[PDB]
Amino acid sequence: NVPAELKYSKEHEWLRKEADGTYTVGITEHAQELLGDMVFVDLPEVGATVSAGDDCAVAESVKAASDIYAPVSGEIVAVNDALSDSPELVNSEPYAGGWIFKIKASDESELESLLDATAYEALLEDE
Amino acid sequence: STLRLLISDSYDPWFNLAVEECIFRQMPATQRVLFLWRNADTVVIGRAQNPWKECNTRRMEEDNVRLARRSSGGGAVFHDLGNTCFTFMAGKPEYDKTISTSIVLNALNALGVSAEASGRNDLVVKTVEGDRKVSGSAYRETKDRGFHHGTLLLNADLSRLANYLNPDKKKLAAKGITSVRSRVTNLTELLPGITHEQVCEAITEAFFAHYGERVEAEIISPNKTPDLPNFAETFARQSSWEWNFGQAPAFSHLLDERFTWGGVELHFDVEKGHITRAQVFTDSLNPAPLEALAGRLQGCLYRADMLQQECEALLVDFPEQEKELRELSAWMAGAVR
Ligand SMILES: CCCCCCCCOP(=O)(O)OC[C@H]1O[C@@H](n2cnc3c(N)ncnc32)[C@H](O)[C@@H]1O
Repeated sequence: NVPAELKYSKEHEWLRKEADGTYTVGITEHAQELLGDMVFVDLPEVGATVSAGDDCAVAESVKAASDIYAPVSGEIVAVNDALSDSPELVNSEPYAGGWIFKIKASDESELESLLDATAYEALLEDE
Repeated sequence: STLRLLISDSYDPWFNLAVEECIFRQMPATQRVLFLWRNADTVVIGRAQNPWKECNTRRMEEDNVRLARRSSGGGAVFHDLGNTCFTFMAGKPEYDKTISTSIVLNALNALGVSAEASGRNDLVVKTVEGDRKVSGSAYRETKDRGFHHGTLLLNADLSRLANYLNPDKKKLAAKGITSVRSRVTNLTELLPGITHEQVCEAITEAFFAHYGERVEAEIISPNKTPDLPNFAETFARQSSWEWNFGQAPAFSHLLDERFTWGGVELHFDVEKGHITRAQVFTDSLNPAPLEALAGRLQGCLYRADMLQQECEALLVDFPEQEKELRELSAWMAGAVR
């Protein structure tokens, strides 16, 4: 299980190119299984300039306070303040309702150097 | 020589929390780091905790008991010199909570104390009148790192602990993590005269046995800055009301009071420490100034001084009620303390 239409990163995040040129971000199934039952998601500041590889949110699961990084630099568009009420959504719907935030990719030369779907499992059978 | 041993001779929680992170961030990829430290009269809370809800911030302030929000998650715990802190740091994919957990349980055994891990975050011992929690743990993990820090109740003041962790009966509706209440006890009735430097040796020895090597301990002085990189900046942040109190997840506060002139109730929506919107309901024959306050009170800092500022700055507009707005500010300042 790894939505073939989505791009992925080293830190186990999934990006979805939104028609309106924007970008939705969340954590991969595999990742949210390792973490654990989510109890609170620390969302990044709404309207914040972030860089790729930069920690922009902290996931607190019964198991630990885990770091979540932004795969691509840019402007913090929106945040799923639906999680600030149902953090479990990150476990149940890692790709659906468990979406963390959206963004605008300031410099899109970063997409070039990422991993596709099939390139994710290849990473999973090691890391 | 990939193990590192750090001992903080400072009891400033802000100092100590700054140090923990720095080490943690600038930590080499193949080390295993043990950090021993404790904090004088302090209340330490997890990332997403509402301080005003999880501890008695008013009592805390009256006795200058320090508040410090930590990078890890978890509930609110109390620290005096009777509380010993331990942090285990190790890179991935080697990092494993359970490994450091047993190392600590090992140290306890070596001293003669027998405790079993409980739940996901606790260390307890058996006793005549039930079970007793003697430890509490929280964890933070990044992409490449991870650290497990926890507390050992040696000879702490349990009544002060109980005191500050028992918050005022405020009307709060808040997101964030709430504290899980256990019954605690001191390791002192299992091992009389137990000191900090005693428990330190234990945990150091077990730690040394596990990874089968040793290294001279490095002592971090309290009076003077650690050469660790990026410090001043972290310390300054760790010490900031913006972080300790400000990081509070959205919550609302309902406060009320009878004034011989009428009843006042105030609703506050709070976000990153600032009142995003306030409302007033009152049977006063003079709503004018109060209804004006609720508006003017936007963006204000959820704190006594600012609240009292916006008040005095209101007198200058409604002098016919200087007396009342005087009591108001007076009551309002303590109510949020
Ligand atoms: C630098 C180490 C920080 C580790 C903090 C652990 C977080 C604990 O949160 P919980 O909700 O699990 O615990 C709350 C519960 O713990 C008891 N308690 C207060 N102070 C304690 C100390 N110093 N050690 C152990 N246990 C403590 C209280 O019952 C509190 O309600």
